[PDB]
This record gives sequence, structure tokens and C-alpha cells, in this order.
Amino acid sequence: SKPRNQNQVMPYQNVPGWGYSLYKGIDMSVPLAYDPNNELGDLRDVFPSAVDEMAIGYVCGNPAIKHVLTWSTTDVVQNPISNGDDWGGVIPVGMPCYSKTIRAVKGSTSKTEVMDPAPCEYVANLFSYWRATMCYRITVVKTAFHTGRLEIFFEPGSIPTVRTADNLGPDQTQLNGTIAPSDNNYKYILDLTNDTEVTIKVPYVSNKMFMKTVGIYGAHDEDNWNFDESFTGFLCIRPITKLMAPDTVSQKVSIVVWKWAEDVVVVEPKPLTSGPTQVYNPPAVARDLVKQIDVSMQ
Amino acid sequence: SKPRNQNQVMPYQNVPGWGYSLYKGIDMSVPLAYDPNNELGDLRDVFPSA
Amino acid sequence: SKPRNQNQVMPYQNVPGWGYSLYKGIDMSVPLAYDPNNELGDLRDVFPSA
Amino acid sequence: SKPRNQNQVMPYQNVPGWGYSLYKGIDMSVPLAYDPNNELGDLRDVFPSAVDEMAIGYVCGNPAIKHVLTWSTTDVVQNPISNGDDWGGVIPVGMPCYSKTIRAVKGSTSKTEVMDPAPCEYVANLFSYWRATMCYRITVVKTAFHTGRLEIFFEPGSIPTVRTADNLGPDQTQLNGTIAPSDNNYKYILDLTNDTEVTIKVPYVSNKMFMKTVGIYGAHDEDNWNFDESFTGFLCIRPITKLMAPDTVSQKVSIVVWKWAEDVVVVEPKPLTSGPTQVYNPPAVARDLVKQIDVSMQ
Amino acid sequence: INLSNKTDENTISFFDSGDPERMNNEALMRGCGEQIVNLRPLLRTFRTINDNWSLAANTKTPITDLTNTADAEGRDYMSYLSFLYRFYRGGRRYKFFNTTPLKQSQTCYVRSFLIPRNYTADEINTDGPSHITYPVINPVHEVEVPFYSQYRKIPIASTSDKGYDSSLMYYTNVGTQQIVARAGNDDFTFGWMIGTPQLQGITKEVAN
Amino acid sequence: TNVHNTKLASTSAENAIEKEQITTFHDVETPNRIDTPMAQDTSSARSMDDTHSII
Amino acid sequence: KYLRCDVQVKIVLNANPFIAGRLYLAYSPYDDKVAPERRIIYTSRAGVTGYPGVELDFQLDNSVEMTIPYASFQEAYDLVSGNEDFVQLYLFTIAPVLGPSAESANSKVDLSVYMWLDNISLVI
Amino acid sequence: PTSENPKIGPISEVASGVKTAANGIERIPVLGEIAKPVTAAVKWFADIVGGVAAIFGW
Amino acid sequence: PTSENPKIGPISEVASGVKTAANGIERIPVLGEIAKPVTAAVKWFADIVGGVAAIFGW
Amino acid sequence: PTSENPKIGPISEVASGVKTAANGIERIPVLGEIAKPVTAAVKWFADIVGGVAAIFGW
Repeated sequence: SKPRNQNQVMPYQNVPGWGYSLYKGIDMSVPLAYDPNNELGDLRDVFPSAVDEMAIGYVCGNPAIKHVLTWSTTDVVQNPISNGDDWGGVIPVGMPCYSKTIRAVKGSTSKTEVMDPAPCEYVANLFSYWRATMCYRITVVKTAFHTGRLEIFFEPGSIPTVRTADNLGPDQTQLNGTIAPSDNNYKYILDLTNDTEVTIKVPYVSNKMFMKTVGIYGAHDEDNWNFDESFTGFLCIRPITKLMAPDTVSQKVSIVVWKWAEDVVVVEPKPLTSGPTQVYNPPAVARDLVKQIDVSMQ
Repeated sequence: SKPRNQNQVMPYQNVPGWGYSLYKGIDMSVPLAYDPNNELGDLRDVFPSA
Repeated sequence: SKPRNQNQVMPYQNVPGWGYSLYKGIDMSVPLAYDPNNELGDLRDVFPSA
Repeated sequence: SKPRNQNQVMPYQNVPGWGYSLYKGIDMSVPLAYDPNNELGDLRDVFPSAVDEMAIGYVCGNPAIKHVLTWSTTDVVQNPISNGDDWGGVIPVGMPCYSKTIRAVKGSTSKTEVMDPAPCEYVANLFSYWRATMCYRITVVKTAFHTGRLEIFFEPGSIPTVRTADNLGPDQTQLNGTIAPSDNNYKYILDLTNDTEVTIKVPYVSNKMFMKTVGIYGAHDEDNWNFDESFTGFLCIRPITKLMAPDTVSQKVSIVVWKWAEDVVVVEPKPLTSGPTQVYNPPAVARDLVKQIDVSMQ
Repeated sequence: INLSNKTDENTISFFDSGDPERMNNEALMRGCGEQIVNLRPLLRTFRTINDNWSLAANTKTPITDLTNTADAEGRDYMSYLSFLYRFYRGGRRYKFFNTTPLKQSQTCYVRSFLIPRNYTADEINTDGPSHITYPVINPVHEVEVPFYSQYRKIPIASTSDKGYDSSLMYYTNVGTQQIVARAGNDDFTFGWMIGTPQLQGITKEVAN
Repeated sequence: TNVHNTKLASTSAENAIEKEQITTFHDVETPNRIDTPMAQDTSSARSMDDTHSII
Repeated sequence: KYLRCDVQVKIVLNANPFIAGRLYLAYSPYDDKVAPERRIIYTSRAGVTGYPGVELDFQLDNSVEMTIPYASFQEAYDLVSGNEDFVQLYLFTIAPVLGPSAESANSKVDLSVYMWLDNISLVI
Repeated sequence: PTSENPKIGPISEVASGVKTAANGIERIPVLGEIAKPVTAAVKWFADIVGGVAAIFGW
Repeated sequence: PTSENPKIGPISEVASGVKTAANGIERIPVLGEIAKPVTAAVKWFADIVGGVAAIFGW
Repeated sequence: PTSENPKIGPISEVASGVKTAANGIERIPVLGEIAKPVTAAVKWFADIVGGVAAIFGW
């Protein structure tokens, strides 16, 4: 009735939480429920949309305005349109964020840096390396009476930067038609006689299979390498013909640029940042100091 | 050559002598013998009565 | 992606060296070798007599 | 709904790291990744060559120069060509390394010994016993006006050695045509009238299924057994006819010998050496002492 | 006779011997029990690079601290065989066997994170995938590092770029000692072949 | 004969003429080349764009 | 901006029939950037000759050719930013020039090294 | 798939019926990615429609 | 193969398609020793090309 | 064989091809008691003759 054992001595490791950081596997999480086969149904009429909105192509495919430049009648030909915004004329080609501002509060000064992510730059920040095709709709706000040509050329490699103690920006002196001739450069000369916009997609070109997602995080006079190795290059918007405009219309037009990504792949689920991912909660008053999250493991 | 593990974390209870008071079950009693398949035969001509 | 466990709690005994005195069984002796499938061949021309 | 258990009590051993030193088995190493099925692809266009360069036959098949001897017009017939290098004329037939030099530094003296491995001798040092077919291309650097015959004979067993307190070398007095007649010996008499080279392969012959990989490691007047039991014998290069040469050419030719192995098998993945495998990092200055790796287990 | 210096490419094999493959096999079936044909299997085996690696408490220690030392020694396979090649690819595996002789806290735990190679712990966050063990119930960590690279092959040399492939951080809440054994994953391999270096043998300090 | 990572010195055909684009080498015997065995293109330049000519 | 290319090398040596010798042309990748113990310099003759190379005898091989593959670890050579070199080519001496004992200006050899590229891709 | 483990992967893979690159910008439905209607596709509802003995405590 | 274990060896062996003694001097390709093209031979890529429900979190 | 365990015995039994009482005085060959020639009967040699991917590290 009670036979003997013929099973072998089993080897083993007492390792709870094996692979808890992986997305695929059988979880040992006990359900505080009635049925062990507790499943929620499908999303038939749960959310307003039956589209998968958690897909990387749906998030990174939502465009956002990252440049609104002013193009005046005085702006010189083959000179980047620097007026209006913090990276005037130069569009770093990549998923990461290239723009930041420093919030200073005195009392010594703390110098907190804040970024301007688009939905494509929010996702890249969660990963270390990125590879994607970057798409830019460069719209011009004008009338039927503004005319002009616009040169949008791609230059690979590092961006000419004026390096500051806390930030990093472009050098407009090194991007003129004398120092930066756009002749040996992929470009699109846009006529503004009647048209306004052009969507420019830049396929991934680099000597690396993936680029870094750091971007402007912690980039300054000392730390400038990871910024250059986070972008494949830059687009520069320059006049080929000055903005022609009568005195019956505005002497300036706005150049709005939307940014989004296509053909996206992200490599590892860990950021390259010195610190963790942190969302900026704007404090009430400017005298208020910002929140810092505890990273002490003990 | 040396692939990774795809097995799950197994649940468990350290309970020696589970059901030792039951008449039916696989016993973990180690035999002080030579063969693990140590079986005595049938009672053919052992006792006076079959 | 990460489903739940449907396996039962397994009973058990922490008994290393179960049946080490038996001649038949799967031994848990780790081999100080390269291949876990380390087998010597047959005695074809090893000893003077087959 | 909640039935009872019908499973048996399982036997067991709490042994983490069971067989971690084996090359084959299911590893319990947790991946710091996203997917548990993390696999890199194949080596299609990764390395410059689609050949498996980690194969023992590809490594042990890369030849290297281990002898460059000088053959002068004065060298005597049936006498090994000793001029030029540290094992002159005698070629120990085996995978292990037979050559070493002692680096001495004073300040007492430390007497560090350094070896000259070929790719076949680098691999053998990782194992205890070896068995292989040893191949030797014996090239002569000469002209159309040098002539001579060269005797390359194989002698099994121990090598005649002059034993030193720190090293070990051949005894040229015991390898002459009187003491060492090459008549009952496998040999190849090479004519240098027009030809230069010959590849001599020596199949494995010994009273042992495998030979030791120690070689010259720690070999001296006291320790000389493991050297003799690391080689199946030796080739001796001797003149059959003195080097004939006019006064219009060099009175000496160079005898270069490349070494490599075929039909290789290696037995256990542990060295036979007193100490671990250590690569010699040449220090900057000769006054500098060499690195010694900590083997204290506590 | 023609005045010539030529190569006829003559080859001679001695001894009228049998087939080396058959005899080698016969020998391995009597004295080895296995046949090593490639050196990647040795990159799959685990071998020690330090049989005691002491650490400080509440300190995130990049394992480069140790592997930069180990790679030059030539003691493990991943180092000895790296002197024959220039490139490598694939991930790596590390086993940490606990040898801590003293008790510091009631609950000792070991934790491991990712980190770009040649970074410092002050340059990286303690986020991403991790693995935690308790040396009292499990004295062996058994973490693995994938090939999270910008390049398809990594040179054993130095580079201008930094943080282009992943590595390991090691955290202990208490001062622990470890046997550190490492290996490559099922995808690790070395590059393309070059020559050997010198080898370092016995050292005999003699009185002069 | 079959050795790796090296090309040993040897004789060859006694009249060799290799023509690169515009330079034409005559050699007494065929040079002793070493090429990479089972070579690959380990770059991505041919995938990024087309190689433009002078025209 | 980017390049992928193999380097083709040809050496034409010339030495009268009364001069002998032997050279070894080898290439070491990352020799300038790799640790010293790993360099073709600072290793042995058996280590040097374990590198990929061509044996170059004066009276056998009057000329040798060599193909050095694309040696970068990255997807292409950067022709603007990174002025990096990835493979060093060395010409060693196995046996020195063996000539008559009598000193003479004629006991010498003359070399000429030719180089070009192969398997090219200029893109961006 | 080419594994060396007798278990190719950790879980049993359920097919989908979607027809788009999963990293692409094209809008893809979420009902095709998992199909879990109010049917016997879910375990407990299947148990109820089949009136198994466990839902009654047996 | 002749074993006494119900499991002959530790892992599942995947065939190769190479044709050379593995300890020989003849140059052997590395792509024949494992075949892992960009296809459904690898598990995760197969999961993507089949659009399984797990790659979407289900 | 009549067991009450779902596993009749501890190991997998490999047949022999010998024809003598095993406790008898008659001389019996040892090569018939196990057959392990230099063939694919042994696991590792089979792996080599089949050139499996594991012997190359894959």
C-alpha cells in the first residue's frame, strides 16, 4: 500500500523573486481574491478608444511643438534663424531631449534644471540607447503675401555648441554660409510663395547601432560628450531668400516645428542618467525649493 | 552550451513525514539494503495456510 | 506577459544523501570535469582479459 | 473546489551552484534584462571573418617561429646546429613550451622565468595532458649559391639535457654522430641545392595515451621529470654535408622553424602547473619587479 | 642543375601510423571521457577571478573595479583567451559565493544592478533590472549581464567613447566577502585571432 | 599546407601581372598574399545611403 | 562623414641573387590603444609571428600582398570627428640581410610599399 | 525556435490576429492583441457556462 | 545514446549542419555551428513576427 | 513489473545481450554486459559526430 521512493535527490537554490524584473514569466504573487483564475476581460468598451495607446509607435508618434522661431525681414541669407526660441535654427536630430532651462532659487543657489520633452523624448528617457527615424513637420505661420525660400539641411555628427556652466546651446557664428556651406548636405529648399510646410523624415544614420538617451541631462562645459553621442546630427533652418513682405502685413513669420519618431527601437529598460527618472512638479511660488526623491538605499 | 533557466519559482512547505499515518502513499523511508527495488516475494509456501 | 502561479505547494524533506548506500540510483555527485556527460568507454583493450 | 494533496514528499539537497564549472547545463543566472528569452543573433557580419576562430584546430593551427638557427660553413657534419638560439638544433616534439628565460632583478634576486609560447603552446598550458600530431616547417634563408644537406631525425624519449639551477637546455656533446648515430632513426635528408624547406609532421608516439602539458614550467636540476614526460621526443637538425658557399655570398644561412599542431585532443581543463595561468606583463624598467597574483583563499 | 632558390612544398609524416582521429578517440574513451574541440565552452565554464573580494557596507561597487585587474592577470579563461583576440561580443555571467566571516545585521542581502562599462557608481542611477539574494538562504548570487551595446563588437582596447556597453553594479548592506566566479552567456565569444604574449612562470627569490 | 593567420614564403607562377585601377604591377612571381578567410562587411555604411560617384 | 574600407598592401622588394634575408609583415589591431602586454610590440618572436602576416623572403617572395579588413568596432570610420586609427602595420625582421663578409655598398635591399583601399562605402 | 532548454520559454504564448509592425506608427486595435470576450475564453466564465463542480464547492 | 538517467543529458541538443572534424585544422564556418538568422528561429523575434499577446502585456 | 510507484525503478535500465546466469562460474564477457563502443552510443561522442551546437559554445 505504501511503496518506497524511487525519486532522486533534487538540486536547488533558495532564490525568491527570480526574474521579478522581467516582463515575461510565471509570477508567484498571491492574489487576494476568491478564484485563482481571476482574469479581467478585454477592453471592449472600457476606454474611449479601442486603439492600443501604450504602443511605442503610438506614443512616439504623437507630435509636439519643440520650436517656434521668428523669421524677420532682417534675417540674413544662409544664417540660421535664431530669433524666438532657445535652440534657434538648430534642430538636434534624435529622440532624446536637447532643451533645458535652469531654475535658480536663492537663499546659496540650487540651480535645478528642467526639460521640455515631447512624447518621443519622454519614452527615450526610460531607456539607455535609442534608434529611430526622426520626423519633423516644419510649418510656417504666414499669409498669401509673405514669400521666401527656406533651407533645411541635415549635418551629421556633433553640433557646434556654446558651452555654459549649467546648460548647452548652439553656436550661431559657426553655422553661417561661409563656415557652414550647405552645398554638400542633404536639404530641402521650401518655397513660401503659397506653401507653408514640409515633413522631413531623417532615417537613422550613425557609426553606432544605437545612440544614447542622455541628451541634455547634466550637459555643460565639463559634461558634453554624452550629448553629442545622443543625436545623429542636426537640421539647420536658414534663409535662401530673405523674407519678402509688404508693409500691409507682419514683418515676421513664425516657424513652428513638430517632432515625432518612426521606426523606433529601444534597447535596455534602464536610463543612462546619473539619477532616476523624475517628473518636475512645479512648486507654487518661485521661492519654493523643488522635491528631491530619496535614493539612499539604507 | 549553458542556456538560461525558464522554470518558475516553485512554492513549497518544509513538512517531513506528510501522511505517515496513512496506509497508502509513497514512503520516504530509506532502505538499509543493496537494491532500491528490494521486494520480498509472495506468500507461496511461507505460512501453513494460503 | 507575466501570468500567475497555478502550481501547488510541494511537500518535502531536506535529506541530502538519500540512498547513498544503494548501488542503483541517480547520484548527486558533482563532476570536476568539462562535460556533464562524462563517460568512460567500454573495456575493449583495457585489461588483459575481456 | 479545494482537493487534497496526492504528491509525495520530495527528497533534496540545498546545493546552489551545482555544476557551475561545467560547460553544458541550465544556468540559474538571472538576466538583468527585459525578456527572459534574451538571445543575441548569429555572427553574420560581426567579425571580419566568418570562420570559427575559437576552435582548437584554428588556434593550434596558427604557426609561429620558435627556432632561428645560424648554419655556418664551419659547423661540423653530424653535429647539431647550436648557433643562434637557446635550443640550438634540438626541437622538443610536443605542444607544451620547452623554452624559457630567467628575468633577474637585484635589490637579493627574484629570478622570474618567462616563456615563449606559440598558439599551440598557449592552449596546452590551460590543460593537464595533451595528445597531438606536431608539424614543423623548417625553412632555410639562403640563395641560389648556398648548397648543403641537412639531417632532421626524430629520436623518441628523453632529451639529453644540461640541467641548470633555474633553467634546462640541451647537451650538444651527446648529440654528435658518434654518440647519437642517426642510422636507426626516422629522418629526412633535405638538399639545399635549390629547395629550402620541408614540413615534417610527427604523429603521436609514446607509451602514454596523453603527455603532460607542464613542459619547462619550473624545470631545473631538481625538477626535470615533468619536462621529459611532456614531449614524445625531439628532432635534431644536423649537417650531412657542410654548408658550401662562395665568398660572394654569406658564409651563414638562417634556419627558421615554424611550429603548429594537428589532430589535437586536450584532456582536463586544469593546468598541471604549481601556480595558475599567468600572462607576463613586461614592466617598464628592468629595475621593476613583476606582478604576482594573490592566491590566498582567505 | 638550375641556379634557383625555390620551394617544392614537400611534406613528410613519419612512423607508418594509424588514423589519428580513431586513436585519439580510443584514448579519450579510456583516459578523459570527453573531447574539447572549441574554446567557447571554456567561456561558458565558471572560473574564479578572486577567491576573496571584500566590500564595504552600503557601497555600490562596479565590478570593473575587479575585472580590470583580472583581465590582465590571465588566470581565468575570459582573460587567458582574451590575449589571442582583439574583439568580443555577448553578455557575461558572474557568481558571488558568500564567505563573510562576521555577522553585521540580522538580515544580510546582496543586490545587483546594471551599469555602463567604465562608469562610476556616482554617475548612474540604481534603477532598471536588479537581482537580490539573501546569503543566509542563498549564498550564491548568480546574476547575468546582457549585451546592451551600441556596437556589434567590443574591443579589448581603450576607446574614446564611454558607457557603450552594460556592466554590473554590486551592492551589499553589510561588509561581505565573496568568491567571484565569472563566465560568458550563451552568446559570448571573442574576436579574431592574433599572436600570443609571454607567460609568467615560477618566481624563486634567492639569497645572493 | 593548411595554416592560419599567416602566408609562408613559397614559389609561384613565374610571370605575374596584377592590374589595379590604373597602376599595373609586373612581378617575377605571383605575390604571396594573405587575405581574410571568409570575410564579411562588418559595417553599416552600405545600409545608410548609396556611395556617390564623382559624376 | 562615414567610411568602411579594407586596406590593401603590396610590397615590392628587390635584392640581387647574392643577398638573403627574411622579413615578416604583420598587422596589430588597436596596438596603440590596447594595453602594453597585448601589443605586438612587447611580445615574443613566437607571439609576433602568431599575428596575421606574410613571410617575405628575398629570394623566394620578391613581392607580398596583404588585405587588412575593416578594423573598427563601430559601424563606420568617422572621417570628421574621430581621427582614430584601428590597425597598425609592422614590418619585422626574422633574419637580417645576409651578405658577403667583405664590406660593400651592394649588400643591401630596397623596398617600396604600396597601399590602397578596397570594399569602400562613402555615404553621408 | 532554437533553444537549448527543454522549455523554450517561460510561458505559453497565445496568438493574436493583429497585422501591423508592433513598433510602428500605424494605429493598431487593442482587441486583436488579446482576445478575451465574454465567452469560455476566460477560465472562470467557462467554468460557469459548463457548470463545473468546483463553482459549487465540490 | 546509452544512459541510465531518464534524461540523457542536461540540455536539448540543436543540430548544426557543419561537415569537418571539430578538432581539425581545416577552417570551418561559424554560421553553420549555430544557425540564428533574423527569423523566427530566435524566440523573441518569433514572438514579434507572430504578434503574440505577451509582447503587448497580455 | 508490479510496482505501486509511478516510477518503477530509480534509473532507466539498458539491456545487455549476455546469455549466462550472472552468479554462475561460467566465464562471461564484459563487453556484452555494457556496450559502449567508440560510436554515438556515448553522449559526448554522439554530440561530436553530429556536430551539435553546444560543443562550439552555442
